[PDB]
Amino acid sequence: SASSLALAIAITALYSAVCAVGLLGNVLVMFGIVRYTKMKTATNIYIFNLALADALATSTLPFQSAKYLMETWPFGELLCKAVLSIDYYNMFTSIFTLTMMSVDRYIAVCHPVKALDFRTPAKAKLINICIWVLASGVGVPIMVMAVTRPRDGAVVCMLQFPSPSWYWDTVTKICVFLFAFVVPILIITVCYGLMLLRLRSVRLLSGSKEKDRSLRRITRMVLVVVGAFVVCWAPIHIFVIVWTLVDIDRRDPLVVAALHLCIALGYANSSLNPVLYAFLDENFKRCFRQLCR
Amino acid sequence: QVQLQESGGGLVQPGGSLRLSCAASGFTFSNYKMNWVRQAPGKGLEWVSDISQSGASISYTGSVKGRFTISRDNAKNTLYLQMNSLKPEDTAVYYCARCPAPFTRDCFDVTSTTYAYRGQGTQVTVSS
Amino acid sequence: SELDQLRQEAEQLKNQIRDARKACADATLSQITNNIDPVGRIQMRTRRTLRGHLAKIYAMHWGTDSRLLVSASQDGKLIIWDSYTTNKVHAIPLRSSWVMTCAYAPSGNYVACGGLDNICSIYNLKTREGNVRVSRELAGHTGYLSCCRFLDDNQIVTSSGDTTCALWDIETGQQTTTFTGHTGDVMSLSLAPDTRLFVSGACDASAKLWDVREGMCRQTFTGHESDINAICFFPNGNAFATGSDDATCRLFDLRADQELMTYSHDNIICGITSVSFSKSGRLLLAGYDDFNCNVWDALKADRAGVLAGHDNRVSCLGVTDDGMAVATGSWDSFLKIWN
Amino acid sequence: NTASIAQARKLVEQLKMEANIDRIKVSKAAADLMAYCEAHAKEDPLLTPVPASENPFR
Amino acid sequence: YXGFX
Amino acid sequence: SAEDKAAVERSKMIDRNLREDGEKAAREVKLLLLGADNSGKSTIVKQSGIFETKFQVDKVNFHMFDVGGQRDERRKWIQCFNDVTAIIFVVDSSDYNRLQEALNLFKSIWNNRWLRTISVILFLNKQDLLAEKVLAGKSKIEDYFPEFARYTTPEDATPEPGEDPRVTRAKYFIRDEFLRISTASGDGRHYCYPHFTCAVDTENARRIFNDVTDIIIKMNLRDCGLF
Repeated sequence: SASSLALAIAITALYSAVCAVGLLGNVLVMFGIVRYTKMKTATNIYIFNLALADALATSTLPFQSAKYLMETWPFGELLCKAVLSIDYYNMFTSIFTLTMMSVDRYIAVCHPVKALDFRTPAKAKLINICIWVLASGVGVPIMVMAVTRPRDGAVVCMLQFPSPSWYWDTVTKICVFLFAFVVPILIITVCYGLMLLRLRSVRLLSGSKEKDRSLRRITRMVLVVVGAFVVCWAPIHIFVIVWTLVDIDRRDPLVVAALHLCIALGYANSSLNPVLYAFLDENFKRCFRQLCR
Repeated sequence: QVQLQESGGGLVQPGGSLRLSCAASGFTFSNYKMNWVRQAPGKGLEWVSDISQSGASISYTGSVKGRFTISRDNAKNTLYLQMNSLKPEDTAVYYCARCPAPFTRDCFDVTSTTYAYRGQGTQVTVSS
Repeated sequence: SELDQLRQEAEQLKNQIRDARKACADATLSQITNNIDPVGRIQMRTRRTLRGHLAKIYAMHWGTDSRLLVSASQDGKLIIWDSYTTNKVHAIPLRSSWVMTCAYAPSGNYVACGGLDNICSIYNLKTREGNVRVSRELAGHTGYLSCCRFLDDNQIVTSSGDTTCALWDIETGQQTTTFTGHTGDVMSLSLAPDTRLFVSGACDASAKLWDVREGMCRQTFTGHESDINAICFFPNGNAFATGSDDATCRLFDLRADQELMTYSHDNIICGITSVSFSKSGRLLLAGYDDFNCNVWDALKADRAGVLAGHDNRVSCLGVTDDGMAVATGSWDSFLKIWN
Repeated sequence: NTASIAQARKLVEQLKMEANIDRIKVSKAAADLMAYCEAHAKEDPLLTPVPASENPFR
Repeated sequence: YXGFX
Repeated sequence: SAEDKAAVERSKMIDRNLREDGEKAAREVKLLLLGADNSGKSTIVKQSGIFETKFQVDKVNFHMFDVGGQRDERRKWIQCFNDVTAIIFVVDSSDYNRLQEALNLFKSIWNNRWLRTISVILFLNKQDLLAEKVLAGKSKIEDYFPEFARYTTPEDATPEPGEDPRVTRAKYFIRDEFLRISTASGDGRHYCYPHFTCAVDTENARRIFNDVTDIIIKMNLRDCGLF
């Protein structure tokens, strides 16, 4: 169809734009961290691990965009196991690193004497190792259960759940909704919210309107971090709830365009994390001004 | 050899005027913030005035504000203190004190007892 | 009267000394060494990064074996390192953490430290039990301990912020000699290779050459503008360099009794914390407050190289006796080895 | 005072002990430092870089 | 996420 | 390679002990106590060479170092205190003749390049002596600070109950004399926390804890890059 081909190349360009921004932005963050910043704080380790998870997450976007154009999986079962596991595994490692930086800034502000112990760079690597190990409890069963099946004359890269397959698929979708959206958004909002409530008393800068300006900058930075997580991950998570619980058409061009837009939104969080965490990093701005002057 | 030589002090009437000069040698005069300090009889060393390296940032102690004018000529390497409307409590040995480090805003130890970048001072006596 | 008379006599004597120095100043060291070739571009690289200090490092001294080195940092620890393998040989907890100096004995059996406690602590490295203990505490300075250097296992010259130096007997714990004459805080001392003389640079913009045995100040060297934080003999013992807060290093000669060379550049506005010569003395390595070290051609006053490998204030610098390497310890809690 | 006069007398005595030293010419001292520098330049590892076999920090 | 159902 | 492995094991044991002692040290809050002889700096928290006072507030341990046994020249030894959490600057606010000396010392601390990242807890001590000096009227601040004649009490001033307004204007004038220097340079890296105190005050350790808490919050914000 003429409308279907225009919709296909629009979604592919949407996947390509998010992947190009996500790959270039995260590698540039990792290049600046390794060469210039040298990973000497706990926060610098967190941003590097966040950018590593985000770059690996956006690496599956060429595979998914080629799957939508060809309406099949042309990469074989071994790549169907690697790419789909990397999709789930790097979703968790990135979001848990997003969650942990909310905790890390909460510890930095609300428990400051306890932050001189807990926020050492040595404990940051241990926590980041624990993040990438705890997400292997999802990534590895996902890697086992990923199969290629013939479907409508084409090959689909899907998950072969144990019997009953309808039950274990819904349980996995609930566990992804709970432990990668709901539990992270509860921790991030509480940690940043308690941090902001403490920061309303912290004498950031001398003078009334110098202090309120810096406090507003942190509050706006919190709101764009929390707001980007909501508008990128809730649309894909509610859509999976709508796909599971509501008998939608599942073949409407409007529905599949609304689906892939929600998928590209979930990867746009990985694209925006260089902006919200490294472009807005005041240490990195100091390093950027030091490089320029 | 860092040398500060003060002159222009002497016996002056109350309400009179005096101009202190200090010839500076052995250092780049324009690189250092300069000080005028007092040693009153029976008291300690008291800071009086400071002029910045360029000559823009000037401050005085409050007992001499409106009465004393610090200035510097970096070409002649000379520090001046114009002491107008002199009071008997201004009777002191006045010392020119160089700040210890160049290109600094802080100025440490210029009122210390055995500070080295300070001249031998000149006696200003304000009595009738 | 009497005071004024003594002061004008002192000014007459300073004029006589200055005129004698001008009389012996027939040429400058720049003119005599104008025809020799430059040393090139000296590019030292970090070979070992000594990690383990957890506060800013204030001092270091190489041992005479040119392998072991002692470092003093304000985490309350003296660390003695095997520079070849980055192995820590000793960690000595200090009673006072505010340490500003350390020294390694030529025999290797003892180390020293000191600082705001006004006490030179001598630690024995060769105890029968095998643990480093306080062998002696040298109280008697009424100011902070800024530099110390062993002459042997029984005598040590210390410099202090009470404007004095002192030659101490370690066995009796007593100042055998007190070196007075400085009017500012004595920041550094350097022993001569024969250990018969020592120069000390102070906060009076002056360095003094003292006789260790006769006990008086033989010579006074001026020319610096600000506090001399650093001093080191030339390896022949007939000259020495000074690093100061006026952003200049100055090479003085003992037998000429005046400054031979100024090592400065207009883009350098920060003070020098540490100076040390190379084994031939051709390279004068100086640690600065702009977080870098400069290798100067000591005969031509040209910056031969830049040891830009420290994220904070370079507080100490030392060259091995065999000349193989330079250790720079800084306020970023790291020591780095260079050759 | 008295302590200031004693300090000035000690300074005068030290300046007298410093004015009566034998000072050589600066050209002679410069030539001596140059002769020491080029007399020991081959055994300066920081001036003439040694091979990595002879360097313990290789 | 979401691309594989 | 048997004594080499023994040396490596000894160095790793030394590394373990150094890491443990450095974690203990990282839990200890280092403070630099500075002030003149008349300031009453020894009686602030009420708990040779350099002297150390150890106190604890809310399980946080503070080591406050009063540097005695040194000469009056401090431009070198004070560089030892680059890495302290705060400098506690105690000022005899009643001694009008030495308030300018205290202001010059505060200015030299605030603008020193090795002290421009360290926040200052300002204790304007002897507020009772300042109050009894102001109420007597014999000694005038205008004889030592003419701008006090043009000074008004700020709207943000919080006076004590039963405090005379001239006493309030005097104490807040001395506070603003120090805060003009504090706000003149180094905005963002370090802050000045003024506190009015007597010698009978027992809440100075709590004030130090609150200020140090603010300082550590801001340093952790800079470590996070939020500020």
